[PDB]
Amino acid sequence: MDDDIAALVVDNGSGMCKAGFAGDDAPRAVFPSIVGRPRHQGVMVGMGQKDSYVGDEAQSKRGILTLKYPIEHGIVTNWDDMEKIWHHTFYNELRVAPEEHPVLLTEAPLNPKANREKMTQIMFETFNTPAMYVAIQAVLSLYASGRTTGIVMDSGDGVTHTVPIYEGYALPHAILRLDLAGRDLTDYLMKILTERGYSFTTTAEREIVRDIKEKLCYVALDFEQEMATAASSSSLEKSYELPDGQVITIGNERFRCPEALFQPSFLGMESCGIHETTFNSIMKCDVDIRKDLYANTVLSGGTTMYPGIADRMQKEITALAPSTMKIKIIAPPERKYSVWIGGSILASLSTFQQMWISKQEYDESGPSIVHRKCF
Amino acid sequence: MDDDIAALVVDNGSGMCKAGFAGDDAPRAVFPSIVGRPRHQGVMVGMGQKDSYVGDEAQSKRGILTLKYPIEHGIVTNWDDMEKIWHHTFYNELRVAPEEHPVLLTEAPLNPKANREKMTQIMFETFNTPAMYVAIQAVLSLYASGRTTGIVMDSGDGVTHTVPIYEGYALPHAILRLDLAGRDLTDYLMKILTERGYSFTTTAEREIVRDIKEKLCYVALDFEQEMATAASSSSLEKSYELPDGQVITIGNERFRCPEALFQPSFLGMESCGIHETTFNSIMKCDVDIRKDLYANTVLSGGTTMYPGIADRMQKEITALAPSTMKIKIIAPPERKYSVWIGGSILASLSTFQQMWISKQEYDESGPSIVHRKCF
Amino acid sequence: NDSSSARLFERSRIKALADEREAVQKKTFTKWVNSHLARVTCRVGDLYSDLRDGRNLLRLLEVLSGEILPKPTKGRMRIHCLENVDKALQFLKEQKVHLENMGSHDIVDGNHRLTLGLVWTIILRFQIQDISV
Amino acid sequence: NDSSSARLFERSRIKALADEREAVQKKTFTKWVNSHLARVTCRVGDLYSDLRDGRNLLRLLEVLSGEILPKPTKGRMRIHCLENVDKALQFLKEQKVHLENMGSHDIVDGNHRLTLGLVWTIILRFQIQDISV
Repeated sequence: MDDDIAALVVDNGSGMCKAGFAGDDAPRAVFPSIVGRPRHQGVMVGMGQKDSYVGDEAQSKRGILTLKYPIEHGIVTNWDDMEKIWHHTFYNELRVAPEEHPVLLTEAPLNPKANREKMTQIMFETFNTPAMYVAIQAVLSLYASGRTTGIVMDSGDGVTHTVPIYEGYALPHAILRLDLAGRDLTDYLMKILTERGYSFTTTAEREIVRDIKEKLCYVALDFEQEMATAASSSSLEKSYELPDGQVITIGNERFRCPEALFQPSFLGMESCGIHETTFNSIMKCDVDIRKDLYANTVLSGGTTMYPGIADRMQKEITALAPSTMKIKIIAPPERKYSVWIGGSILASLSTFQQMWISKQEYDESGPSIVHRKCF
Repeated sequence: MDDDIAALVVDNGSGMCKAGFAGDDAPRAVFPSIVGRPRHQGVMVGMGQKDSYVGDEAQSKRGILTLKYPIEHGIVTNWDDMEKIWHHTFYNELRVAPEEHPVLLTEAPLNPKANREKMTQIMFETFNTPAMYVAIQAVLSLYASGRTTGIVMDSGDGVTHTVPIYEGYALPHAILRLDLAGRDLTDYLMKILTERGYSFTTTAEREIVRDIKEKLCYVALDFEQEMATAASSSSLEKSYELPDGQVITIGNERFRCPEALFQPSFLGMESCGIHETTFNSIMKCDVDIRKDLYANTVLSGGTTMYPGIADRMQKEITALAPSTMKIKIIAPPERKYSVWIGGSILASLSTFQQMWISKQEYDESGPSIVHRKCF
Repeated sequence: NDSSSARLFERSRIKALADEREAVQKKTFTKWVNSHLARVTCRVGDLYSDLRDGRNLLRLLEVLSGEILPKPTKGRMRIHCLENVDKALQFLKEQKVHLENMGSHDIVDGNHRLTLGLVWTIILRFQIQDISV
Repeated sequence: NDSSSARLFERSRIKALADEREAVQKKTFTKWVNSHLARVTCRVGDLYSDLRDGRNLLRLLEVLSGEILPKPTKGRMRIHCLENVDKALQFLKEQKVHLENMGSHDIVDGNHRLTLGLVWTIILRFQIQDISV
């Protein structure tokens, strides 16, 4: 392990890949799960051909390039582009052959079956992986949270989860994924920012208003009162600056964007806010252990990086659950990264080091033993 | 009777209401116990206001509308919406004033006491009912089965029962209700259909995959051998089509969905399959008459409409009960409707025509005499 | 285990009993409405087409109540017809004929069980409630 | 009919006799374990905290058996500690100390009656069975 055999932990979450060797506290490779592909033509002799920009360089040439996630909400859409962000991960950040290493991958739960076995296959077959393991996100964020009791809410870039647990025992029927994450809120931010007259009809600036969002857009603790004092703009309005140099001013549009996490009717679905979803998970749980799910609501993921989330949570599940007892929420730092970090310590455990899908284990037995090891 | 005084039989089962006059062989009113309520807004001048769509019209506008059962597993949740499907029943299918008629209602046994007396009250008071009678489901399905000996298993849309009987004498302690019906299996079908990548996060399509289920999803006679030949998909896979025009293919997901009726661990509870539940009822029965419960297991209800049920039953209670003797199961046609039909002939019997909760019988005496007449 | 094809037979007889109801009931309405729309000299050989616009249902409610109701725009278009029935529904929700699937488009489409489901509820609130003059 | 408050007195004396057992028994273990962990120069003033990680129970089993046991990841977190005791339990179920409530979390939590309930069963399988070298 650890630059030896050294299980590669590669968190292939939507929006961002986060990769490092086993035991690493910091995924040295972090870069957006994107593939830049040029739109306009260029007649210049001696110019980077560069048909397929990949990952973080596509952040540099966002104007020309069509930015494209190869994955969508855990579901891998484009497999060779997925292999572009992989092979770039393994040869330009990890800078090593997976042909030696186990590859501890990370994947969203409640996954259609091709996105486990093919996510493993392109590792086993295009790459060589002497071993590997695709892994459920929220549990590994509990590995960096390091606990075994409560309910983990991993809102990465694509999917919010509510994954319960009680002393190592998970409750699968009470696990709920949901599409409320940073990829969604920037579309809501797009439709709600243009009422001020600012249209950004290009993915280049979808990530830039997502950058606005990941800085400015917090969660209203109470919502319509922040909209009530959105009448008199005192501090809610703030100036942002573009890479062009232009200035934005956003007021109420700040807090209401991640209110779609909490009132998805702003998006316009059936979906309740994330607090009713964890509460709905605990509906499905057992009256002895439902107490320990209240006081141990865990937060995780890149969309959960925003201010005002967790206090609205303690307010609202207090409104939902028996307020006779306590509803503490545990929101550690590095919650986007705790998914990866707890994997980077999972591979360190030698009992896990027998829980790998080895090479011939994939080859002769099946791609369905991926499902027998990863559930 | 019979367009005269004419006791209205209204089977208010979950999922579906089935209503007609006394003596009718066919409940002219059949429509889903739902209330359609719009989700998205519409700025169109001259548009059906229609805040509260009710019943079968909400099947037409399933996209906009939030489909909602006013009843849940016999337990009435929303009482005014219950009155919407009632008043629609009585003025758009039965098309008559209950102000004259007795209303022979049908209800699930082992009911908390408000769901009898208030189910009667909104009849007595919002409507007028000169008489009425809320009634146990499985017995009335035995009235259309027309027998007095055996054990009735009524799995409607919400609740499976096992209600024993012997020459008119029921065994109340041996009566067992259970939540294994069409409302549950479509949730299991939801979680097991998305492994192919098909998510349907809207109640509109919960009823559509329930429609898949009520067509395709039969019961595996033997289960894991049908899963063993689910390796080579020859006929188990079949094409379904959506109202959008898209195509599904489902293989093993067909038979395993109503296997949750038989192995509720696929749902994940303590609950044994329905065959162990009727067998558990006969544990509680008397050794003289336990023989006549084996050879006269009766089937009823809308979830029991599926192929492969009753032969798995005769196989499995043969595995459970003394196989020295015979375990015949009696599965008549119209078993969803036999609950209603046997009520539509119950009101015809003039000895039952003295067993009504009359008007002043409710008013001056009590709502608890409902319990004195209906048990 | 043959409740399925028996359901194909039973439901055909479910709505056979409902059509034996709704046709005689439509003629109950027909001689009832031609006892009233003959005051405005309108004759009904078909509820589902004559009172389909809504304005003709408005003519009936102007007869029964003996009152006047607004006649908004009519033509070929759907909105033309839905607005007219939305004035009928204005006076019918005024008369507490609910919107329990007794609709604008139900009259415009001529829905056999809810056009009569509306106007039979009009009978069940004419001889019960004050849809009359 | 006063068996209830008498149960509040009796159960207090149930576990009073059990604490008079388990404390002297903890010191039986304490001088027993400090006769062994002094080989690896670890001193025990508290079973329930010193051998709490599992790795320190692993140190004891490396002393008693005179062998080496794997030392997996340790830290602040629960999984860190449970894995360590799961290697101790690996060698203790190897020594047929059952999982009759003699647990990973029981050592991590420092459960007073099952941390000693584990390691006294280790005494009852050291001087009976081959937890020794």
